[PDB]
Amino acid sequence: MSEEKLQEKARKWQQLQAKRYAEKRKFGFVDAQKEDMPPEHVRKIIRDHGDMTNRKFRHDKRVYLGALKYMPHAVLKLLENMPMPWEQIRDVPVLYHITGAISFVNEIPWVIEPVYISQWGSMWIMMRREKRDRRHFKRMRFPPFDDEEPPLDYADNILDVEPLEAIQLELDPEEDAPVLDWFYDHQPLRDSRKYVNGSTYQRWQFTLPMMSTLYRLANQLLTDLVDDNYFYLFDLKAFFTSKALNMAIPGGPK
Amino acid sequence: QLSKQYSSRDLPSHTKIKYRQTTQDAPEEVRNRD
Amino acid sequence: PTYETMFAPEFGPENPFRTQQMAAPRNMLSGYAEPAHINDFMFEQQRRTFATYGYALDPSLDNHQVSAKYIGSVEEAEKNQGLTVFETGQKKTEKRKKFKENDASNIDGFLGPWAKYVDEKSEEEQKELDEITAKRQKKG
Amino acid sequence: DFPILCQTCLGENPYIRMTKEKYGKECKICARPFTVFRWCPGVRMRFKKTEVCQTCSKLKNVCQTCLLDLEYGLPIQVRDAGLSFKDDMPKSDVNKEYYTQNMEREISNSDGTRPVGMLGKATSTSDMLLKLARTTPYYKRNRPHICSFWVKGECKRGEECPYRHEKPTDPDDPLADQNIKDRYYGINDPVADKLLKRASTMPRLDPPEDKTITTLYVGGLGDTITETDLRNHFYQFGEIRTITVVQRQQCAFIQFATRQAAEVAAEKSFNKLIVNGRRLNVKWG
Amino acid sequence: VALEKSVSQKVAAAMPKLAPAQYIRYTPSQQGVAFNSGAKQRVI
Amino acid sequence: PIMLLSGHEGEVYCCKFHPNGSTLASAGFDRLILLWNVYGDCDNYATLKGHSGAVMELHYNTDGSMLFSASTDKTVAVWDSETGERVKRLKGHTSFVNSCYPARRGPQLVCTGSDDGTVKLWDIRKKAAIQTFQNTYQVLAVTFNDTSDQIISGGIDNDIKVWDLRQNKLTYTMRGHADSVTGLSLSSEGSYLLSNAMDNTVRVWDVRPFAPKERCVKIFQGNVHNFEKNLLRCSWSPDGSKIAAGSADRFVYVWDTTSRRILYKLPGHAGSINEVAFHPDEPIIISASSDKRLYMGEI
Amino acid sequence: NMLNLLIHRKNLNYLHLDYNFNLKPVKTLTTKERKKSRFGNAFHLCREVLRLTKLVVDSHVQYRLGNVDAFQLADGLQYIFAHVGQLTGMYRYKYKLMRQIRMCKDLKHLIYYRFNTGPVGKGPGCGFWAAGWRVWLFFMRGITPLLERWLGNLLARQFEGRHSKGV
Amino acid sequence: MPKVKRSRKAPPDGWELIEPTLDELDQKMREAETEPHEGKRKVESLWPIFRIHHQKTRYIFDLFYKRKAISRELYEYCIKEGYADKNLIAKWKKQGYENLCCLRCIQTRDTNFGTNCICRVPKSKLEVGRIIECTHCGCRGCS
Amino acid sequence: GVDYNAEIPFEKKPALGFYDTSEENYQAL
Ligand SMILES: O=P(O)(O)O[C@H]1[C@H](OP(=O)(O)O)[C@@H](OP(=O)(O)O)[C@H](OP(=O)(O)O)[C@@H](OP(=O)(O)O)[C@H]1OP(=O)(O)O
Ligand SMILES: [Zn+2]
Ligand SMILES: [Zn+2]
Ligand SMILES: [Zn+2]
Ligand SMILES: [Zn+2]
Ligand SMILES: [Zn+2]
Ligand SMILES: [Zn+2]
Repeated sequence: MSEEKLQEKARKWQQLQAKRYAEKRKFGFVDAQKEDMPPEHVRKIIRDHGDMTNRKFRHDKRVYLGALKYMPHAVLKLLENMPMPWEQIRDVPVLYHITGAISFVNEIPWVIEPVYISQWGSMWIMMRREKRDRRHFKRMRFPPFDDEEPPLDYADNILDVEPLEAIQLELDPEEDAPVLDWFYDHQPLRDSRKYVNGSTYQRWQFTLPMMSTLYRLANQLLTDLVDDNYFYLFDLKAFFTSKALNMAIPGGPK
Repeated sequence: QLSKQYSSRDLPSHTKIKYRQTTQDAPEEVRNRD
Repeated sequence: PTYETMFAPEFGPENPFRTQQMAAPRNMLSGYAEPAHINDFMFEQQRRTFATYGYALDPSLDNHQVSAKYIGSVEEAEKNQGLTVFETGQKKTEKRKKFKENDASNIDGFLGPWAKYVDEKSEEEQKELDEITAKRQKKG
Repeated sequence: DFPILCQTCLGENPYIRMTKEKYGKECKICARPFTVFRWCPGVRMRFKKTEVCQTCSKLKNVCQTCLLDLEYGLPIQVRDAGLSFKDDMPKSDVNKEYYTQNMEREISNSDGTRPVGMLGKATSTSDMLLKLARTTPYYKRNRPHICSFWVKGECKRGEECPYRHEKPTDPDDPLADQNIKDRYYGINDPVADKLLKRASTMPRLDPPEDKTITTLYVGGLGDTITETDLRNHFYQFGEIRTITVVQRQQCAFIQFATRQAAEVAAEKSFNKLIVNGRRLNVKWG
Repeated sequence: VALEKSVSQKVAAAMPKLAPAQYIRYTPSQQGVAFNSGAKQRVI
Repeated sequence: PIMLLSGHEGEVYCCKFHPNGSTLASAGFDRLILLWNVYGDCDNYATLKGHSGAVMELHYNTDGSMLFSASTDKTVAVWDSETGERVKRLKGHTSFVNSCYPARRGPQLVCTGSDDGTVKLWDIRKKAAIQTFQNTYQVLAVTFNDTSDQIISGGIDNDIKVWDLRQNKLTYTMRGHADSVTGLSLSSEGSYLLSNAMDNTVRVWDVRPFAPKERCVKIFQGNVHNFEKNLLRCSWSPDGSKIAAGSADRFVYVWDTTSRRILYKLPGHAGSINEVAFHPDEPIIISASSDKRLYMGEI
Repeated sequence: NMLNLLIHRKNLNYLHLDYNFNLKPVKTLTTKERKKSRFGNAFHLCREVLRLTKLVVDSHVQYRLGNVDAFQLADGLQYIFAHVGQLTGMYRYKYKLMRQIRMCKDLKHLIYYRFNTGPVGKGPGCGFWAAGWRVWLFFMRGITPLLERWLGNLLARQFEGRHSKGV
Repeated sequence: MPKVKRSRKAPPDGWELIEPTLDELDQKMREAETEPHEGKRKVESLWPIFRIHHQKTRYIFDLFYKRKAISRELYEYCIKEGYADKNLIAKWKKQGYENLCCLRCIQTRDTNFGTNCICRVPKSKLEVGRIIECTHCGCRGCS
Repeated sequence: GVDYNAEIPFEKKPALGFYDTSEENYQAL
């Protein structure tokens, strides 16, 4: 056998072995992640199919209908991620069937407890002040739109327009400084390896200064009872007893 | 040809089987008894 | 279970009773089928090799009870020496160009991998089809 | 699992990727859901997919997609014109449903590999259809459908268009209409009728130019052959009267006790028999 | 064991994922040497 | 009984029997090495973990205390058969290690071959290559003679080569394969070396101080290679009377070392067979294949 | 879109679903039409849950359009959740819902009392929904599996057929 | 008027010079969302979006990595404001992927058989000059 | 509708037993 042919044979063998035993094809390979897509993709799909009354669409009509089964699921995930009154715009992660049939909000609203409380304490203050101060507090009308008025393309009106100021509050630059830089951000300290765990956004750890600032912010929503004596026969044990004996303690439950 | 229909009644309940115990009157005792 | 016992040829006469098809071993009417556990990567190598060039080494078990043979058109196989799709071809030929601008600084301008082959953009037929259409219409 | 298929569908590639859906489609005959198989047959091919459930194939013994017989590749009307019509099967609605059900149990109880009652019949064959049976794969059958934008003159996908750009078939030709159910049951099948007209012209069986004549005028002998080839071929038939031999024009005359035997030897022989690896052609007188 | 298998299939309804790639080797019944490219078998 | 073993998630490439006939070792594409009880209920105990590439070849030392494992990750591991702890990593070859052998009798030695075209002699105590034989074509299979003086290497050049440890020269060339050699193995006597090759020829070659000079002692047939291009390995029976070699046609072939008649053609496997091993005391065959299952045939 | 497809799927061309999910009829109905057109609780429950979300979302949409104000929006949200029984009709189809309604009424008392403590009067503007919002989410957590099972069956009957047997 | 920028901070120093082309590409994107769906088939209805997206991200990727005319501040500002794409740029840094279309085309799961679309396969392998358009993306030969 | 007058509703071809039914056919009305 010739040198030329051997060399050729060797070459092919090399390439074959390199591919068959390539790392990626490695036994328990698990490959990639469902990388997320441009947002305009889903926007356009729904806009195309906006009423699946088009002659062209046909087969979506069966598919869309099928989803109805998971629609309540979708609703629950939507609602639980509402934006809170100090956020102008909250962005959320979404899983939408490649067909446009259904969008689910793929997310859980995790919050840092003492921060959350503080922020709604702030809102308590603000809302109360606003009610005091406006001469006439006009309230919205329900439904906000007519039945015969079709739902808005987000992209056509909303997308372009400004967000209009949120509720916010005027934190003192001096006293409230610890808390003050990130107080009204969405998930406060998500990018900080000092304060939170990370992007899973579990386990917060703060300094005592942060804690004291948050506490003070939260005061309107907080109980002033330091002992457990207030709740003597107003606790759960008493209620259990009360239930079982068919008695009521003067201002407790029957 | 099995239908995707369901019913309330059908759903799981009491998935565990209460085996008789020794003082309840397990078969072991029974076999031995006069 | 020895070779003598297992593989001893079935004795004597063959009954014409069975049609060429009836005579074949079977599991499922149309033929005999069974499991196999072939390395996926090799499968891909053979499938593409055949699809692209027409020659792929045949899989058989009992073709002769020993096998020496390729199973393709084979014009490529003698000429191309079993070039695998994954393995680099010994020689390269006949590239065709598609115009591209990749900077992306320009607008409208930019083509990415969306580049429409420069090369590829009958009246005689243009008539037969029309006639056919007319006929169809008439039939309606 | 795994379909039942023609060799002609399955593909001309030995390597094939084939996908499976649990209950994909109703079968267009017994109208039940059944496992469906797709695969790509070849480079320019169409992605065929099984059209009928496996049972009603075992019933009439046919490919799932083509509905052509396994052995003969002939439409069902043909091979029934070739043997036995009396198989039948109810066409009518709830019968069809019922008979299918029962026959599905009967098949369940078979060895599995056998088209039920037909196979008891299916062995005895070769009358004609072998001679009209198709020989090689026919790939023109899997080509993609005719692009229907282009056939109006417009198609705007250019060269990309996977469909096929060419003149369609004139709706005049009765061979056009071709229902599925129809092709299955063997009713008024245009294809099958055409093949029947083709069957008739086979020069073959009418014979009988003259009474009692057992004389066989044999053309295309050849000078390799001996007579003993002849005799040891023809003793199957009966009592020979005699054999006349001419090697100058290589024609061999033969004579049998009865004319019946001579007809037979024609039949069995005509455009079929070959010995000494050389065709032995036959004629009357 | 046999019953349990059966039950699980029934129970599949109550509880609404398959990842096997499985190869098979096929002998046809038509053969003839011009039917495939020229293989007594195919693989699917 | 036959006995069917299962557990390997990927193709099994090699399997061996412990020298004392009490346990089996098996490994393949998964990257796990499994140990099995030969008797009892054929139970599986320790799993050796630590190979990142696939296991191409296992061997036991003659004592059955050390298990050697050539992997595609270019590392040859030495394993403790008793505990399952890793002992050493022979990092050295620049490419895939295709195969390895451990010298019996003499002070601990290991030979390897890889796709870099070289053959290396290892002293497990040095953590470095001792000698290197640059071939020029990728090397697939390698074994020592009983004297631990010579190295026998099978590659893709159709030519089995014999190397002298003292001279460091190409001592011997064997012609007689028409294609790549995928598996080599010495008789227990030192007398004969067994080879598999793509050409579908199983050939026995005799290696002796005094040689006929054209040592194509015998040729056997039956064994088919195909488009999978799997490495194929062959084994000698404990007494040198039987020859087994795996094939790609789903059959285990066993021949009579003398008359060359096929004693066994065994089925049960669905895919290609990669290695066949004989139990060291009793007529038991372990057949390993790409269908991820093993059989314990008894003759 | 879902609900219209259901309606059409059954050829109920004399019903009309508007955009705030009120199912109305086009014309006075014939007896036969009335039979055929009834929807069961599954469909109506779904419809009313969707109505609730449309109220919510619309409220945000007007905020984004700059028609409203942050404070007004907050107040609207609190209104919505406290007044579900008088904006929707969910209860009609499930009466158990009254349990959520009562919770919302109580929490509105509680919060409104504390909130409107001093100078601040009985006026409309109190935002502080968090509580009411919670309550509907708990409701939804449980009702979801119910609607999945009921709507599942509805779809299955629609497509598979009423299993005709007197079973 | 703009993207209605989320951050409320002022953009970094390098913004003014890359403003216009982003403005124009996004205008192109809006046009692409609008244009409608006549004989366009359907899978071809989504293509211009992917294409423009690839363009935008290619732009900022070029400016930062090749011409070096942007600070990491501005680069990541254009990422976190959603002008450019993180994942995709993370592909184009790889050895092989440098002309990629999409992150769909290299998703394995999205094919019937778990393979990357012919979109990827180098031209030399097809060896016919046969013409190809990825049904997802609208690519013709990424690589 | 045609489950009656077209195509024999449901057909049981009689089972065949030790004797020849091939030949038999019957007259019209
Ligand atoms: O003072 P407002 O801010 O306007 O609150 C009113 C009011 O609360 P008060 O009367 O306690 O100040 C109503 O109380 P009544 O008129 O019924 O005594 C209350 O009604 P409920 O007792 O049912 O809560 C009503 O709500 P509604 O108008 O639905 O009855 C609620 O204002 P909202 O309507 O703003 O809750
Ligand atoms: Zn059917
Ligand atoms: Zn067919
Ligand atoms: Zn066209
Ligand atoms: Zn792409
Ligand atoms: Zn692509
Ligand atoms: Zn592409």
